[PDB]
Amino acid sequence: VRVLATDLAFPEGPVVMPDGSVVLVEIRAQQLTRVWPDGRKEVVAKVPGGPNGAALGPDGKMYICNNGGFGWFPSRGTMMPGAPAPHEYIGGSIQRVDLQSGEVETLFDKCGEHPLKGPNDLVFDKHGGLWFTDLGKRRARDMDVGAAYYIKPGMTEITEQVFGTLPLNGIGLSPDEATMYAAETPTGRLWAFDLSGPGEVKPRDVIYRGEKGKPICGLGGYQMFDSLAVEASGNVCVATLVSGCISVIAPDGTLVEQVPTGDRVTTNIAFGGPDLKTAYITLSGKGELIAMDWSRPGLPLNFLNK
Ligand SMILES: O=c1ccc2ccccc2[nH]1
Ligand SMILES: [Ca+2]
Ligand code: NA
Repeated sequence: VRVLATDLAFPEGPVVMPDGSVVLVEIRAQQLTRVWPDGRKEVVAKVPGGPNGAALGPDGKMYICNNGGFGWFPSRGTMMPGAPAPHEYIGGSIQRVDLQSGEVETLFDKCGEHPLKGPNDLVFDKHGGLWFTDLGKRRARDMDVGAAYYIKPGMTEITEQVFGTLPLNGIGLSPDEATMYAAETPTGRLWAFDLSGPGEVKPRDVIYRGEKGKPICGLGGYQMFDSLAVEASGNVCVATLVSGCISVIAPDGTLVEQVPTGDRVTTNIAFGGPDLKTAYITLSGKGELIAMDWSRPGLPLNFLNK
C-alpha cells in the first residue's frame, strides 16, 4: 500500500493513464487535476460546480459527471459534502474537457424535460455510448431519487434507463458488456441490470416495488457504497463507505472479499499499471490518492486501456 498524493480537496473520479499518472477530480476544489506518480500535481481545468466522476472518451476528451455542487461542512476532521444551499447548486450536467487546452464544454443538462440533478459516475461501452448515474441532490427535508442514463454513441441523445431507486453512485459494465451494474449508496446494494443490447436495460420481473434489475449483493450492518471498477474476471469492486474498504462482488452476488483502506470515506477505485493489477483508490476523507497491489487484473476500460 502506497500513498501517491495528499492535500487533494475531496478526490474522486480517478482515471489511470497508461503511464501510471492519474487524472482525477477534486469535488471541493471544483477542478480536474493531473497527479504524477511522485506526488507532483498539475491542474488540468477548472470545472465549476461539483465535478464528481470522469472517463476518457473516444474523442480523446475527458467526460465529466458534474453534480452541480455540494455544501461543505467540517465533520470528523474532514470537510464532508452536504446538501447544497440553492446558491451552491448550479445544476447537474454531463461535461467534456479538452485536456490540452483546459476547455470545458457542457453537453447535457437535462433528459427530456427533466433537469439532471446530481450526475455522479460514468462508463463508456465499446461503441462510445456513455452510461452514467444520477445520485440526486439532498435538500433540507427531502431528497431526489436515483437514476441511470445512457447517451447514445456520438453524443446524439440521452435516454433514461433506470429511475426511482435510492441514490445511485458507482456504475460499470461486465466484461462482455451484457450487464450494467449500479451501486446504490445508502443501502450498500449492488444492482445488476441485464441489457437487451447496447444502452438498453432489459426489464426484469418486479420483486417488491418496481425493481428493473437484480440486487445481487447487499452488505449487512452499516455500510454504504460509493463508486466502483470492474475486474477482467467480472468481479465488481465497490468502494465501501463507513467500513472503509473495497468490496469485491462476484457476478453471481457472492462477496469475494473486503480490502481495508483505512478511510471511512473511501470513494472510488480504478485499475492501471502493469497488467492493470494495481488499484488506484481515492481516500476522500484523508484527501489522498493511494495505490495498492491487486490480486486479479482489472477490466480494461474502453478508449483508455483498449
Ligand atoms: O460520489 C460521491 C458523491 C458524494 C459523496 C458524499 C459522501 C461520500 C461519498 C460521496 N461520493
Ligand atoms: Ca462516486
Ligand atoms: Na472507478
